[PDB]
Amino acid sequence: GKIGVLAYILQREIHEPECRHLSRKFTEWAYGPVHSSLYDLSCIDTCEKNSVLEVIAYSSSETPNRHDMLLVEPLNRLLQ
Amino acid sequence: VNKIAQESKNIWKLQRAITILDTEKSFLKCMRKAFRSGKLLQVGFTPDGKDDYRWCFRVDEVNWTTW
Amino acid sequence: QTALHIAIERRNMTLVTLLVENGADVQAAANGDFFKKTKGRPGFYFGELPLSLAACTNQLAIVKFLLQNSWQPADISARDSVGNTVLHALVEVADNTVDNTKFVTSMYNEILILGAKLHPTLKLEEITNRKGLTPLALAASSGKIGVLAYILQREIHEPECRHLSRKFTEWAYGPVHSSLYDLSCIDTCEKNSVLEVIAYSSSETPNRHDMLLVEPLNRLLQDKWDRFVKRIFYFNFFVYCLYMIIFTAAAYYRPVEGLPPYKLKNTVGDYFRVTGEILSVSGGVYFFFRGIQYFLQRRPSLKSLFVDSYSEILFFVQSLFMLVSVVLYFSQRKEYVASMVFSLAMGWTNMLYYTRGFQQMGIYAVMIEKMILRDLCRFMFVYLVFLFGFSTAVVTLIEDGKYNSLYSTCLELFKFTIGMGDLEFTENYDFKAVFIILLLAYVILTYILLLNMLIALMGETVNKIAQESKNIWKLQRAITILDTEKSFLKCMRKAFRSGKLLQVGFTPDGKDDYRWCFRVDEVNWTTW
Amino acid sequence: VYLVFLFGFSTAVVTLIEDGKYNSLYSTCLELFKFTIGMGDLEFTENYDFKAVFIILLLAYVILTYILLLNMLIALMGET
Amino acid sequence: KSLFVDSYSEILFFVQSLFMLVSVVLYFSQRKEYVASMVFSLAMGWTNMLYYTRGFQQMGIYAVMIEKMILRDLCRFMF
Ligand SMILES: C=C(C)[C@]12C[C@@H](C)[C@@]34O[C@](Cc5ccccc5)(O[C@@H]1[C@@H]3C=C(COC(=O)Cc1ccc(O)c(OC)c1)C[C@]1(O)C(=O)C(C)=C[C@@H]41)O2
Ligand SMILES: C=C(C)[C@]12C[C@@H](C)[C@@]34O[C@](Cc5ccccc5)(O[C@@H]1[C@@H]3C=C(COC(=O)Cc1ccc(O)c(OC)c1)C[C@]1(O)C(=O)C(C)=C[C@@H]41)O2
Repeated sequence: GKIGVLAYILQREIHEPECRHLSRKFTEWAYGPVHSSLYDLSCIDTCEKNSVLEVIAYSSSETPNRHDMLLVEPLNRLLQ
Repeated sequence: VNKIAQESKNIWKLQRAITILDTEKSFLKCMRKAFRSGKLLQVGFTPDGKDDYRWCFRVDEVNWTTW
Repeated sequence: QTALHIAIERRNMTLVTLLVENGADVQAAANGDFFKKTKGRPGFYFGELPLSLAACTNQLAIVKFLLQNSWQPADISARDSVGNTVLHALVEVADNTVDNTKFVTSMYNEILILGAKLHPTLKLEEITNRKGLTPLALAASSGKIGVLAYILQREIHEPECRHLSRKFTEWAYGPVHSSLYDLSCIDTCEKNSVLEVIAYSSSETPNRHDMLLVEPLNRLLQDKWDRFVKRIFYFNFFVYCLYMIIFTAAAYYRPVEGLPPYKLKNTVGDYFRVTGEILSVSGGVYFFFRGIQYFLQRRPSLKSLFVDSYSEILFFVQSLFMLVSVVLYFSQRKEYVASMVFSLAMGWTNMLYYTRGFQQMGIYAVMIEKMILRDLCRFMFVYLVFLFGFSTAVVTLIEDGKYNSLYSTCLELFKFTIGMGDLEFTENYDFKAVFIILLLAYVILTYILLLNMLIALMGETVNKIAQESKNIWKLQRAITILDTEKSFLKCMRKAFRSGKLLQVGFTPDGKDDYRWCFRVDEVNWTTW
Repeated sequence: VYLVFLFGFSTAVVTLIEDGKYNSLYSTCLELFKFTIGMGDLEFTENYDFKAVFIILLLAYVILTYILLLNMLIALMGET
Repeated sequence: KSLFVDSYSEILFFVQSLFMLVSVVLYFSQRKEYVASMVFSLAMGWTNMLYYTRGFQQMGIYAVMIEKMILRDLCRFMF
């Protein structure tokens, strides 16, 4: 339920040489207030065992931000 | 109810997510289309000379703040 | 999209200068789907033109350069694919926040000043888009309360731009001062008066409740009310009360012989009865055609039909029940009674329509409308699920009794809700323990849990909609005013108030401007 | 507001009733008022034709007054 | 402990099915008490319809409140 760390990781963008591959969010274009990103979605949608969606959905209900963690941009858009 | 209205507001989304995962796990038809977003080349330049395909998902967003 | 759009949106003054110098087209329209409203897809609408692009982005220097450069001046009056000019675009980009309103109104004013200085004969604010909306009408329809509030009381203190003002200060003592508001296209105009645009809003408009608090509109509506409309409204209410009394009396003394229509007897009471029936049917026809007129004029979209125009639906349905009753009456079917009573019931409850427009009692009817549409419907779905589930269980358990049917057992379980549940209404079963356990579970789940949950949820909704109802009062008063003025039944011109006064008499040219100003004295005890 | 609802539905019901014991504004108004105090009979007469109309009117009156209006009164009184 | 504060709807659907199967067993065991089981399943079968109201922003709140109230507040009040 570490919503802050999760929101950081899922939206991480690193603007420097030799570390762009570490990013998970990539900005293609941005005109006004509107901009189009690409999110990695490795281990969010599907993976071997612990997809993020599967981990959140099957949380034990003691997890603090289980309700709010799905508001993080890539997950909310992916689920919709 | 005055204290749990806020929680229920998002429990909506949570239950929708649970429904989605169960539907994808059952699926009853050997369907692969449930895996969305397409296999795109993101950078093409790892630390070595290989190119990376990472199944990226496009999200356009509009924010009227932080000008 | 062209290089000029990129330079402007990148905020590159130098590149914009170079591109204009090199023959860039300042009228090039970026008319891709990305640059349109297109609510189902991402995008950014800005009016499609470099000038509107600069204006919407709060780049005043580029606006001035594009308007008055040496190489290619921009057409201040040019219109995009929607017909929108720069000012329409500026109205579009507003979002009613403090800084957004600040810069948008500043840019709007600066564009008006520049338009006057470059084209004194040009009236930007009269230009309409493809929907027929001026920037004022667009701001009114879209609920941009900040822009509307700016425009309606705009006062410009400089030579050769006083004619652009809409508010003029005649004299000022201390906290008190007397102004004149322009009232062009507020009170009346060709199509889109501001009052008509606000009143007939689609109920998704954000500030439709609050926009009528803006000083000139609030004062104008109160003046219209007191001078003209209050008496007509009370007369209409009185006539409706008489109509419902006549309808009630005529229905109450209906004859009880079979097979209508009933032969008229040569006696006084029957002449009064048939007279009342004729008046009742007449009122039904009147409301039927009034409802059709409403629907044709407004054309609600089958979702606005109930969340708005609710009272018009109820009046129309009343008239439909009346007319169906008439048809059955002359078709020699007693079932006309079945129709008539429904109309009669509706006819009385529609009296609550007239309580809206009173700041204390109208809130009650507004709450009834909102509750019935949303919260009662959701509650009744859940309740009916419980009721039907347990009724089916109990009637399955009962074997060959008096009840032994979905109707009887559903009614008997419903009686628990109204505090009349028998709890031993039958013994025609085996397993008394099962029967009583089912009944106790149903009682606890509905009577104790669900009803108190309903009380709590209704408390929350009432706490949340009292604030909105406080202004919905004034909104309904405005709607009443506009309908009364449109009907008017007497060819009266006095409804057009405020008198034809001279503001300046000195436009950019030698003509004089009479603009139907409205005097408003205001008192402010703050900002000393 | 309550008396508007009560009178409207009382007039409807007494119009529907034909030549009964009740068949009068006073008796039917009193009988419908009994629903407010948790004593509504709900089958207080059969002297009509169209039982469906009668029961639909009574159920609509009950839902509008007993369930909606009284709880709305509770909410408004809480606010006051 | 998670069995009721979470997975509540799964418990209710499972209990419905248990009542159904007990009814079948009693039915073929030549006991009329199968009726006693069946009606409970029938009642549960209808109220479990509320499971499908969750996942709708407006309707689902009602069922969520029912779940939480039954588990906590109604139990304390009823004691
Ligand atoms: C949703 C609308 C179309 C509605 C129209 C009719 C059939 C109505 O049943 C309802 C359905 C209903 C029935 C029973 C309980 C709740 C809801 O509610 C209203 C509608 C419900 C009402 C509620 O009372 C009011 O709305 C009065 C009123 C309030 C605010 C207004 O602005 C207003 O303007 C006309 C009228 C009373 C009835 O019209 C009535 O008297 C009878 C016989 C049935 C009621 O349908
Ligand atoms: C605690 C659980 C295991 C529970 C299971 C059964 C026995 C139940 O009795 C209860 C005990 C009870 C009985 C009577 C009043 C309150 C509580 O409540 C629920 C449970 C209580 C319910 C309440 O209705 C609901 O929970 C519907 C529902 C709401 C939210 C959901 O996510 C849901 O998913 C299935 C279902 C209805 C019954 O299942 C029902 O229809 C009968 C015959 C008894 C009710 O036990």
